[PDB]
Amino acid sequence: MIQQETRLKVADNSGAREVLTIKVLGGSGRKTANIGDVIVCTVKNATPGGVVKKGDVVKAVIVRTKSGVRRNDGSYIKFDENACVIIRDDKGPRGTRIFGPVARELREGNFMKIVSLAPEVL
Amino acid sequence: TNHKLIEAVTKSQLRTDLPSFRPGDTLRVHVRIIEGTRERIQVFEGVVIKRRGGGVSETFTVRKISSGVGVERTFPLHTPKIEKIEVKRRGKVRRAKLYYLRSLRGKAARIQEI
Amino acid sequence: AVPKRRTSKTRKNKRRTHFKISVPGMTECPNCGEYKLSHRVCKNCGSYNGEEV
Amino acid sequence: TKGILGRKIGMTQVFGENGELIPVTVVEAKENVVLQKKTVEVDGYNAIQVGFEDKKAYKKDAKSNKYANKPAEGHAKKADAAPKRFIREFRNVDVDAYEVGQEVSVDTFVAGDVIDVTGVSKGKGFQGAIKRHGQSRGPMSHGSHFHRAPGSVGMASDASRVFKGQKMPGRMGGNTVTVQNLEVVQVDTENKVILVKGNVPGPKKGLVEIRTSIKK
Amino acid sequence: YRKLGRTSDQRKAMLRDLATSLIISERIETTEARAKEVRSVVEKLITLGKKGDLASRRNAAKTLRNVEILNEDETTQTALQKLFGEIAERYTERQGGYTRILKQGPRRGDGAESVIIELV
RNA sequence: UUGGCACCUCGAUGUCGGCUCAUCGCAUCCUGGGGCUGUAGUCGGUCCCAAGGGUUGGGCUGUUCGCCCAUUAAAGCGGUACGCGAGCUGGGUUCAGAACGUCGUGAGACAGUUCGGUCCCUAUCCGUCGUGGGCGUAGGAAAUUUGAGAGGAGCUGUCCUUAGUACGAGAGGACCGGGAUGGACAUACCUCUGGUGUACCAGUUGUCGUGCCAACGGCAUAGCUGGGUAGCUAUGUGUGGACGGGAUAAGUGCUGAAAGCAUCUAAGCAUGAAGCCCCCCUCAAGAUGAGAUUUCCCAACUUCGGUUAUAAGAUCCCUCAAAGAUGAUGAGGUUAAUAGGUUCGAGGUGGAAGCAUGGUGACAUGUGGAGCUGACGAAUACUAAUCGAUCGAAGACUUAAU
Ligand SMILES: [Mg+2]
Ligand SMILES: [Mg+2]
Ligand SMILES: [Mg+2]
Ligand SMILES: [Mg+2]
Ligand SMILES: [Mg+2]
Ligand SMILES: [Mg+2]
Ligand SMILES: [Mg+2]
Ligand SMILES: [Mg+2]
Ligand SMILES: [Mg+2]
Ligand SMILES: [Mg+2]
Ligand SMILES: [Mg+2]
Ligand SMILES: [Mg+2]
Ligand SMILES: [Mg+2]
Ligand SMILES: [Mg+2]
Ligand SMILES: [Mg+2]
Ligand SMILES: [Mg+2]
Ligand SMILES: [Mg+2]
Ligand SMILES: [Mg+2]
Ligand SMILES: [Zn+2]
Repeated sequence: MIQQETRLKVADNSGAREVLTIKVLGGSGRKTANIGDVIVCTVKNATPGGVVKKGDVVKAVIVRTKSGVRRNDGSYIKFDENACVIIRDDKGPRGTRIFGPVARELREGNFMKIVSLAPEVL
Repeated sequence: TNHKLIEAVTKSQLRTDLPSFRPGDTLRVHVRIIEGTRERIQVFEGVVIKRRGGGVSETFTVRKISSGVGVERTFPLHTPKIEKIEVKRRGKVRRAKLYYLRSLRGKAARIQEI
Repeated sequence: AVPKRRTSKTRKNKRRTHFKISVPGMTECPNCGEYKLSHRVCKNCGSYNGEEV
Repeated sequence: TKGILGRKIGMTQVFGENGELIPVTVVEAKENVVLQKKTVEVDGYNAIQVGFEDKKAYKKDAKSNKYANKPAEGHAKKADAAPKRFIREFRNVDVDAYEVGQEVSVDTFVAGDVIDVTGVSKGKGFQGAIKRHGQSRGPMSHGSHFHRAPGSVGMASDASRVFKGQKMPGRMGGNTVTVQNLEVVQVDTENKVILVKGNVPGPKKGLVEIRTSIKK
Repeated sequence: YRKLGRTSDQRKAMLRDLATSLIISERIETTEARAKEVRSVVEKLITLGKKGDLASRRNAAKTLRNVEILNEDETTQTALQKLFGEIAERYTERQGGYTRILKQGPRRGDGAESVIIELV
């Protein structure tokens, strides 16, 4: 359950380390986003030398949340952290590597490249 | 019991091939992934931190550290999507809910074996 | 807030239409013949349900 | 078009053919009998009156609703049935398909039927505007003396009154509620129960009325 | 369960006092709501007494008060001893229902419904 | 809007902005339907019909405005004492303090600035939201009901296919039709995920007790801490705004004269909007126009007008909860499972006490998924729902038909 002002770890090597959520995309008055949703965000913290710089306004797909997600079979998945991956306009990641496990819902979202790069898909 | 009619109508949903286990036991849960038409078994291995409910509604939760990130999977105990459960290890704990492990990492999060 | 107009006798007594108490729920004691409250011990003779209390 | 009366037992779940988790309500719908048949000629409209849940026979010094009184006993005896706890009419059915005195079994519905369920919602007693009407609170701090109040009830000289329909505190719940387009998940004829997908109004033991869904 | 116009600790304390008083005197006059609450407490104590084992005696000690009862023979016994002795022996063959409540009517000072609750 | 006027109010009509709650208008921001286009397509421009629903979070500033960030189908314009302070706030503004610039000889002053600065009221009436009693509805009752009326609801994105088709040099790229899945909103509900859970279980500190040990109790926010049943719950689980019909708007036409032609109009016949009336949901016969159906009760005495206690029935009183401020509603009242107790369970906690064993010991292991357990399921008259009392019909007249 990610809303405006939520901070998230960046699970990639794009250069961003932590982002602050500016907007939940996908409708007027939409309050929260979860795994597989896209957010507009600003980079609060970055690794020196990366492609993405501090203060950049970028788009990210949520890949892990503490809230987790519920599945049609009544099972659940939850993570210890809220993490996102910075994406291009075609849903491809800005970086070249993904870190940490990601939820399978990314497949239904068609973030296939992120899913492929992810070390584990749960 | 619970209400007789609820039990009577849900009796056939219960599975009889599940091993005994307790919170703190390490489990290997073989889960059927049915993406598209292809079916495969993915194993989720972790410590049982929670069991709750009764009858067909019962659930359990298993916790693992994956790539340095904790991951918790909660299953209906009688879901047909679990092919089988293996009790890899019996843990020694002092309480039913192991929520304190969520805040522990590394050697601090180790469960003594029985 | 305060009454804008005084309350007439007619209006006051209309309001008091329902301000009253009822006769108690009482019956004659089968033992001693005195009135008692139903489901209560009879205070005159101390009996309830044909036995002394 | 079908109809039946039952009691809400409670909620549970079933696993579907693909392992999906299906929340269900258990409705016990035993002892439904057609007590009366209303027709356009006699009553002005067509309907079947169904009586549900046998109660005890009339007795001289009855003190509760557990025992049928003489009017109810005569009404039921005309259909040759035991007196019933609940009586409801179904106008949506074909009257010609029923006979007075007939049993109405849970087997009239089949798994997959889309249905409307009507009940009386749980009562909440006297409730405020936030709970009853879902209004916003005022601030909890910053000097506020407005937390759970209902807000302004009108304007001013225009209109020097509160309009009808103004939302205010009062008794909440206990309303007739229809939930449309639920589904029959299963029918268990041995136990006389219907599993309805999802949740339906009212407390446990509350009367529920199941009909073929009106929209199609 | 009733709250009896008291906070949680006060209500627990009053129920312990009332239970011990009923054990001692075998019949007490009190308010109706108090009697309806204390009947459960007293009868669970009776159940412990009938069980009779050391665990039951200690569980009962958790609830009973420390009160000395002077018998007719100048001998003294605690309420716990009375409960696990004569009261338990008395109700060996009875399955529940160890108390009864007899309504008396409102009292003068506040109109509260006075009742008598007694053993047996 | 800025004003003009000075007609109500100076034995007081609280004044900006925000919050809460809206309500109305249409001169329409979006969505719906159209005409014209310098409308190829995709887009647009402009005008007409249309008020059903919808019409976002933030940065700055007291701000309204306004600019900006990021969205959205869209981020409408106005009225309601520039709606709403006996609903809230009190940042600005408009008291007393102090200060700066400035003016003034000065006391002081400034739609100049600055820092600080008391927001009262138990609702009588109408009004509004709930909830009872009386009588009426030509006998007295129990249920089931019709629906005159009234209220609710009414919004929309994206993607897939048609089709990379029509159109277009190309770039790009459809109408119409058929599917899937969302946002916001509404409603019910607790199986699931969670929250709470002060008479559930467990760990634990200090101190005072139960004579001591052991085991327990009191107080320290429920001492604190880890969990948690029912209930109540959202952020959780379901469901909804679907499919249509009738009459229309702006329009679009057919046939057609006045007026040999022409002409949607005069007669006549079609078609045509998220809008109107329905369809969907809820209330509803105090609908005094008081409606309908089924079932129940039905005699004596009379000054022969009428009365009577009784009948069917319903209450008082009592045990209660799915109901609840209280009334009311519902489950029960011995020919009884209504509550308590008792017994067995579910769920929760997580291994009681005692004893034994191993350790110098703190402790550990066994007995033994033990012991305990509010609300949830079942059984059982052991306790209490005793004995009683009260209310409650005998059916008006006229006419017509039989
Ligand atoms: Mg306050
Ligand atoms: Mg007016
Ligand atoms: Mg205390
Ligand atoms: Mg003049
Ligand atoms: Mg005046
Ligand atoms: Mg217009
Ligand atoms: Mg509109
Ligand atoms: Mg104003
Ligand atoms: Mg005012
Ligand atoms: Mg101020
Ligand atoms: Mg001035
Ligand atoms: Mg100050
Ligand atoms: Mg729940
Ligand atoms: Mg539950
Ligand atoms: Mg202590
Ligand atoms: Mg003390
Ligand atoms: Mg002290
Ligand atoms: Mg032991
Ligand atoms: Zn007497």
